[PDB]
Amino acid sequence: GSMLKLRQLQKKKQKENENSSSIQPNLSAARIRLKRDLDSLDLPPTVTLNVITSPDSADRSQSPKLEVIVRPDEGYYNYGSINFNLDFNEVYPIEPPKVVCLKKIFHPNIDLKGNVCLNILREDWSPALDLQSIITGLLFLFLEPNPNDPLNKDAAKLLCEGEKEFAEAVRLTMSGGSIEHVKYDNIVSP
Repeated sequence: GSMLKLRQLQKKKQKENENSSSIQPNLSAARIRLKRDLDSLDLPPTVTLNVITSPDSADRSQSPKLEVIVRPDEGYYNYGSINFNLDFNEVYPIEPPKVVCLKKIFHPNIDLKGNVCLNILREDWSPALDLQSIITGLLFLFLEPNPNDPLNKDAAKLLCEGEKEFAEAVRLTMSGGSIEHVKYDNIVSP
């Protein structure tokens, strides 16, 4: 670094503290942009969203966090409920939120750790994309699963092995059943 940058950072922190003590603190660029994305949402009935931690806080340390619940009404995963946490850092929209799947599910593009392989989250991310895009992308994973980004090799294999086969494996796992020796969550309630 440089002594100047040092001094500049320290003045900035001072300003940040001042701002957090005002009534009605100014929100960071990242939080203002997330509010705008949230205010502009146009969700289909198959997707519901819960604000867990709001971009409305002035608390730098409390990252905004959303829960997104996908309940497809068609396709292999019809009527299953798959929820995701979306965690935003102060660098949105330059970086997209971190997305974590909160259920063990049998899907080629999601691993057992909750990692989700969705192109717009990395190689195809642009700051001109928005929360609506991410959410639509998560939905589309269940409407058109792709065996070509195989985080879960068993699911990727079965999808290639035909539709009746994959359909029944998905129905079993969504009801809490096991494939090979891994147990999946029951996500079919109601």
